Amino acid sequence: GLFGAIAGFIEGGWTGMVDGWYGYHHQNEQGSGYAADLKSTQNAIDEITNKVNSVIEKMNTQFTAVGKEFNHLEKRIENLNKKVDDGFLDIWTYNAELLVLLENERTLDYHDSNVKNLYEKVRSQLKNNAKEIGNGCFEFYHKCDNTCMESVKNGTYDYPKYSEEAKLNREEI
Amino acid sequence: GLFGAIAGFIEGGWTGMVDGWYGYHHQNEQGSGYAADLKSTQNAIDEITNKVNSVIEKMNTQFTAVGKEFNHLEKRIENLNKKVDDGFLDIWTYNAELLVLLENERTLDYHDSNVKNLYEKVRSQLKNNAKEIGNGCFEFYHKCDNTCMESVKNGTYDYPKYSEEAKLNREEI
Amino acid sequence: GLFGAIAGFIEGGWTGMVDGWYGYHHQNEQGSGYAADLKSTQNAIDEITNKVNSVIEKMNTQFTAVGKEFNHLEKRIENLNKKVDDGFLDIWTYNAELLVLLENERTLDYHDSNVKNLYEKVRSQLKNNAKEIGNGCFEFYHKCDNTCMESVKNGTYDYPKYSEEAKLNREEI
Amino acid sequence: DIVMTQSPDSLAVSLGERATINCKSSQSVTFNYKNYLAWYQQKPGQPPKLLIYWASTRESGVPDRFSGSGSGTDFTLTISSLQAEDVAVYYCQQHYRTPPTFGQGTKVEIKRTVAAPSVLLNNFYPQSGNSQESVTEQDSKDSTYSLSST
Amino acid sequence: DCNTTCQTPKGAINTSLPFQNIHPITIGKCPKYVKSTKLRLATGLRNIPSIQSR
Amino acid sequence: DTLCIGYHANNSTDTVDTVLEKNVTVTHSVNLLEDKHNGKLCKLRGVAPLHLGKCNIAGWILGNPECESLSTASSWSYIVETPSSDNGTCYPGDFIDYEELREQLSSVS
Amino acid sequence: QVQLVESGGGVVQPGRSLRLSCAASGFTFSTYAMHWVRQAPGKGLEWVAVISYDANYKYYADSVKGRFTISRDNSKNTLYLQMNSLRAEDTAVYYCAKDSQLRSLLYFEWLSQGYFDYWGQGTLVTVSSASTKGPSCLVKDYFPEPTFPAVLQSSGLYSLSSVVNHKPSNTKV
Amino acid sequence: QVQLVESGGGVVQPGRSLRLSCAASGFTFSTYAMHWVRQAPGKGLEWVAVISYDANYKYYADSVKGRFTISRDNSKNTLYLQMNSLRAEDTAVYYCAKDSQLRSLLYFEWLSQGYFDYWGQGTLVTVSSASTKGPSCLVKDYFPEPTFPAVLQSSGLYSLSSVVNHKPSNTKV
Amino acid sequence: QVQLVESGGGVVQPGRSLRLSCAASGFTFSTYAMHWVRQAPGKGLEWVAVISYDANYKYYADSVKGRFTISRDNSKNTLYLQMNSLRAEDTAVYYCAKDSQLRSLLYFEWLSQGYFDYWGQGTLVTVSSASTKGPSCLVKDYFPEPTFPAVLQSSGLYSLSSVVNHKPSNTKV
Ligand SMILES: *[C@@H]1O[C@H](CO)[C@@H](O[C@@H]2O[C@H](CO)[C@@H](O)[C@H](O)[C@H]2NC(C)=O)[C@H](O)[C@H]1NC(C)=O
Ligand SMILES: *C1O[C@H](CO)[C@@H](O)[C@H](O)[C@H]1NC(C)=O
Repeated sequence: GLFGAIAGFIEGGWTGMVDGWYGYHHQNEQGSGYAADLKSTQNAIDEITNKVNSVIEKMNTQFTAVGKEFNHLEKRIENLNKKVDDGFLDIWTYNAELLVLLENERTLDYHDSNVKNLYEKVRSQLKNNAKEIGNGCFEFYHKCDNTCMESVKNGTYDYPKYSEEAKLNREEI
Repeated sequence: GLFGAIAGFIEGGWTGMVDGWYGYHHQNEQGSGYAADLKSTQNAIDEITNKVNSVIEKMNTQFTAVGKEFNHLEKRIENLNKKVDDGFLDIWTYNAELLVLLENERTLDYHDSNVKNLYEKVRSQLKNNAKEIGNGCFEFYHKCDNTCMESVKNGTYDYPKYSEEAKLNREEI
Repeated sequence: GLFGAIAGFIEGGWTGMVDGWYGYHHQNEQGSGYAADLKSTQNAIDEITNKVNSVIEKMNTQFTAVGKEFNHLEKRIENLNKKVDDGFLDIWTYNAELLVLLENERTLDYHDSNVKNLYEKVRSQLKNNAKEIGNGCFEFYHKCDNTCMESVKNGTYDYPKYSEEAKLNREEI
Repeated sequence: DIVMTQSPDSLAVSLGERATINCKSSQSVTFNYKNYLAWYQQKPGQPPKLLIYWASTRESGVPDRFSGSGSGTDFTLTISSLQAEDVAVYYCQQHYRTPPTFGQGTKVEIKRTVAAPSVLLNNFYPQSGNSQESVTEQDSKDSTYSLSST
Repeated sequence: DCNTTCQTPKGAINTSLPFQNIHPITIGKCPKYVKSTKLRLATGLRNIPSIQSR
Repeated sequence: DTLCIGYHANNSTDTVDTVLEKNVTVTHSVNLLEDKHNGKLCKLRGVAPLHLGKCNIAGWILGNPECESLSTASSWSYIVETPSSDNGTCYPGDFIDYEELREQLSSVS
Repeated sequence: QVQLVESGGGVVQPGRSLRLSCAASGFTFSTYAMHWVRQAPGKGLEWVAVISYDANYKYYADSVKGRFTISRDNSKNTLYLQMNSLRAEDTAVYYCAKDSQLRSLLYFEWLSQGYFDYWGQGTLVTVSSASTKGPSCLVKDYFPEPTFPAVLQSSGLYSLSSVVNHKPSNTKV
Repeated sequence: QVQLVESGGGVVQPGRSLRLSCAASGFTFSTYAMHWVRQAPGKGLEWVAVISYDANYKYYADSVKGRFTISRDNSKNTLYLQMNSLRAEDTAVYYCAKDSQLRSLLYFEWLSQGYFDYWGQGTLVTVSSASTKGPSCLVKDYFPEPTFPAVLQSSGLYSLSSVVNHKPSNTKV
Repeated sequence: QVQLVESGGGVVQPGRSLRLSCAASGFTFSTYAMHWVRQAPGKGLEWVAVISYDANYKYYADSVKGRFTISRDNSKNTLYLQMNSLRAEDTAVYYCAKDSQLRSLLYFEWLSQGYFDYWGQGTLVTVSSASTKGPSCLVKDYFPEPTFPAVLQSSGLYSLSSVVNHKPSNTKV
C-alpha cells in the first residue's frame, strides 16, 4: 500500500544481513555480499543492554507483606487500606505503561538515528564518485573491487584516486 | 529580533497551506501554488491520535470512594488518611506535569523531524538540477512545468532528463 | 581504542573554545582562532535553564508531618502506615531515577542535535566552494580572509563571488 | 471524491452455491498495510449491518460463510454456504478519504428454475407512457415474483 | 521445599523483573503489582523483512 | 557498481507498543512483566511457613483438640491457613484483640 | 449494549426545514465521531455529514454543503441533523451512524474516517409540495407512505395493489 | 515582602579595603543571582558585579576586575562586596540588587542577566585621603557628608549654604 | 557468598556421551551468562560454550560445535554440559564459570562476553578406550587417575614413581 513520505528513506530490512544490526551490501565486478558493521553493532548492544538494565535494576524493593485482617467493626480502616492499594496499582500501571511506551518510542528512533548516521558517514566520503539513488544506495562512477569496498566501510576511502575516472562518467551517455 | 543559528532552517509557517500539516510551494512559468502532502499528513495524524489516546486510555480506574469520617479521638488515623491523599496528589501532579511537558517536547520534534525528512527526500532527487538556498527552498536550473513539479512531489523525479540543460546554467552569467 | 561508526562525526571537544558551547575554528592566510556562536549558546542556555527549573519547580509540596506513634496493640495500623511510606519511597526513587536518566539522555542529544544543525547550516552555504572532510571540517577551494570567515558564521556567505575561483581548483593537481 | 464501483448489479445463486461480488475503486485505498474498506449488508426493509471491516474481518457475530478479499484498488466479498436468510443488497464502502463513498450495491436473487406467471402476474422467474409497473421482492419460500402493471 | 523471595496465595514468583500481575497480595521483596497484560520492551530494530501488501 | 547501507530482519514476530503505533513487530525484545507463578507455597527466606491445616490460628494457639498433631517449628516466616481452617475457639465467646495477635505471631524466629 | 434511535422525520414542503435527532445508548458517546447517512427511496447509500467527538469539526457532502448543520450534545448523548431549504432530491431515509475510531482528530476535511460500526433503525424524510391527503381492494392517491411496493405517480401521490388504514391522515376503509 | 539592607559603608583612605554586606528578606535568596550597583555622586549608574545563585560564578565590571570580590552566604541570606585597594573613582553609593531570573545558569561571562527587580536603600562609600574632621549660618570644611547640595572643594572637604550637627565628628553649633 | 560445584565427570569410551552438571550458589543465577571451560591435562585453557541468561542463546567453540549441548535450569540454579560422541582430544578437566556481565544480550555469535569472575573447582573427564583396571614402592598400569606426575604410556594406562590405594578400581597394596 501507500505511505507517508516522512517514512524513513530506507524502506526494508535484510534477512540477509545475519551477523549484526546495521550494515552494508555490495554489487561490484566480483559478486554480491552483505556485511555487518560489528563495531557499531556492539556499540548499540552495549547501550541497549544498559537501558534494559536501568529500567529493571533502578526499582527499589523493601520487604513488604501487603495484607491486613480487620473485623466487621473496623471497616473504615479496611477501606483506607483498600485505597492505599488501589492507589498504588493505578500509579504503577500507568507508569509501567507509559514507560515502556515512551521507551519503545525512543528505542526505535535510536536505531533509525543510527543507520542514518552510517549513511551520512558514507555520502560524506564518496563525494562526487557516487550517485545517491534512494533506499540508501550509492552507485559508483568507477570500478570498485573488494579493496575500494572494504575501504568505504573502513572509514578509509580514497577520493582523489577514483575521482579522475568518475569525472568522465558524469559526462558520458 | 535575533536568534540562535541552531533554530530550524525553515523559519516560518504557511497560513497558506490549509489542506494539511506538511507540504510544498512552487513558483514556475505557470503560477504560484501551495500543496499539502496528504499521505504524510494522514500518517502523522494517525500517530499523534495514538499518543493522545495512549496518554488517556492507559490510565487505570478502580471504583473508589475517597473520604472517611473520624471523631475527635481517632485523629492519628485521620492524619494517616490525610497523608495517603496528599501523597497521591503530589505524585500525580508531578507526573501529570512532566508527562505533558516531556511529551510536548517530543511532539514538536516529531513534526520538525518530519519536514526535515521531506526536504531530505527532495534534495536527494534534485541532485545537481537545483540550488539549495535556505528556508528549505530549491531553485531550478531548468524549466519545471506542472509535470516536473507534481513529479518531484510524486517521489518520481527524472534526473537525467533535465540534467543536460541545467549543466549549462551552472556556467552562464 | 576502536569505536562504532554510529558515533557522532565530530569526535572531540575543544578546551580551546572557552566563550560558549557551540562554535567554529578557522585556519586561513592570517592565523588560527576559535569562535563561539553566542546567539546559539544563549539560546540553548535559555532552554536548559528551563528544563532544570521545570524538573524542580513542578513538584508539589503540602505541609506534611510524616510520623505517627502507636502502641503494642495497634500494630496492624502501624504496618499500614509503614507500607504507605515504603510505598511512596519505592515510587519516588523509581521516578527520581528514570527521570534524571531519560532526561540526561535527551539533553546530550539536544546538544548533539544542536551542533549538527550548525554544520548543516554551513555545508548548505559553502556549496561547491568547499570540501567536506570529516570531524566537521570544511576546506576552502579559495582564499578566505577574516571577511569571508566572519561571513560564513554571519549566515551571510557569498557563493557566486568565490565560486569562479574554486571552480578551477576542483581541477588542478 | 474516490468512486466505489462494483460488479455485478444483481446475481443469482441456488441456495448453496458460491457468490463472488467484485469491488473496484477509483484509486488505492490501502495505506500502511491497512485496507480502509468495509462491506455492509442491507436486508430489504432494514438498516445496513456491518459485515466485514478492514477488507477482511467478520464483525460482531457474522456467520463463517462470509469472506472478504483484496488490496489496493480491487476487492471482493464472497458468500459461500449460500443460505437464504441471507438474500440482500451488498455495499462496499471506502473510508480512506472523506467523503467516504459507497458502492451502488448488489442485489441477491436466489436463482431457481423459470416458472411462468399467473394472470397481475403471480410468480415468474426471472401503448406509450400510459402504464406503470410494480413488482415485488421474492417471498421467503416461493423464489418468484408477484409483479404488477397499470 | 522450594525457596522464593516473593510469595503469593496463588504461588511463588520471581523477582528478577520490575512488574507483575499474578497477585496484589504479596509477602517478600516483590515486583510491583500492575494491571497491565504485556510490558514488552523493544530492544532491537523494526522487523521489516517485507514491504508487501503494505 | 553499488553499495547500500541497510539493517537487520529476522523471522521474529514479537510485537511491542510505541506511543505512536500499537503492535509494532521487532527483531528483539524483553518482557518486563512477571506473568507466571509456580503454584506452590515456597520457603520464604530459608525458612518455611507454618502450616495449620484444619485449625485456624485461634485453635492452634489455644490448643483445640483437633489442632493437636501440629509440628510446630522453632520458627517460621509466615502463616498459612486454609479457607477450610474453621477449627478455632470450640466453646463460644470473643477472642480479644485477635487480629493484633495474628499480625504478631505472623512471623517469629 | 449499543443502541441508536433517530427521530423527527416526516413530510415537509420544499424550501422548508427539518431537525433530526438521534439518541445514543450503550457506549461512550462523547469520544466518537458521528455520521448521518441517507438512502434515496430505492437508490444507493449517500454519506451526508460527520461531526468530530469534541464537536469543533463538522464536514459535509458537497451536496448538502451550505444547507445542513450537523451538531451534538454530549450532555444528552444525542446527535442532530438540521436540514434547511430542502429539495425533493433530499427525500430519503436518514441513518444515524457511529465512527469506529476513538477520538479521531478531524483536523482536515479529507482525512480518513473509521468505518460505520453501528447504525440507526433510520427515519425517512419526504420532501414534497403534495399535501398530506387521505388514503382515497385497491388503494390509490395517498401521501405519504404507507400488497406491492407503490409507484409514486406524477400527480405526487402514491399507489399500488394488494391481494385499509393510513397513519398520517386518519382513515379506515 | 521583599527587603534588602546594605551596610558597612563609610570613608576609607585610598589603597585600603572595605566590606559591604546586604541582608535579604522576603524571598528565596538561595535561588537568585545577585548584583552590586553603584552611582558616583551626581553621575550615572554603574553595574559592578554579579554572583550566581550557587555561588560558583562571579562576574565583574572591567573597572573593578581584580580588586573587588563578590560573595554570599545563603545560610545567613546575605550578600557581600569586599572592595580592595580603593581609588577615589570608587567613591559612590552602593546599591544591592536582585536578578529577576530564577536559577540563571551563568556558565559564561557574557550571557544575559534578568532585570533588576528589587533594590537596596543603598549605602555610600567615600574614598578620600582627607581626614574625618569637624563641621568647622554657614557650614564649611567638614568631611564627609552630611540647605544646598555641597560642593566638594579642592582641599578635599565639603561646603555649602543654608537659609549645625555633624554625625561623623560629633559637634553642635 | 559465591559457590559453583561441577559433577558428572569420569571415564567414557570414545564415541559415547557425558552430562556435566554445575550447581550454583551465592548469586542470582537467572541473570548471568554462564560458560564451560576446559584444560587438557598439562595444556592451556580452552573456552568451550556460553549460554545466555534467558537460555535462548547458546554459542560453542568451533571444536565442539555439533557435539556439545549447553543448557540450564534456573529453577534448580544449575548449568549443564551434555557432551556427545566424545573424542580423546576431549579429555580434559572441565571448569564451570560465570560471566561478569548482568543480562548480556547475546543476540550475536561474536559479540563480547564479560570476564570470568567465579570458577568451579573443576571436574576432569577422561576419554579412553582403556578399561578401568586395577592399580597393578612402584605403581604401574592403572586407569584412570590417580609421588611424581604420571606419564600416560602408549598402552593407555598411567605410571610413575613414589619415594597404594586406587579409587576407581578398589584395591590396597
Ligand atoms: C494487536 O494484536 C492482537 C492480536 O494478536 C490483537 O488482540 C487480539 O485480537 C484478536 C482478534 O480480535 C482477539 O481474538 C483477541 O482476543 C485480542 N485480544 C484482546 C482480548 O484484546 C489486538 O487487537 C491488536 N491491536 C490492534 C489495534 O491492531
Ligand atoms: C534454599 O533452599 C535450598 C534447597 O533446600 C537450600 O540449599 C538453601 O540453603 C536455601 N537457601 C537459603 C537462602 O538459605
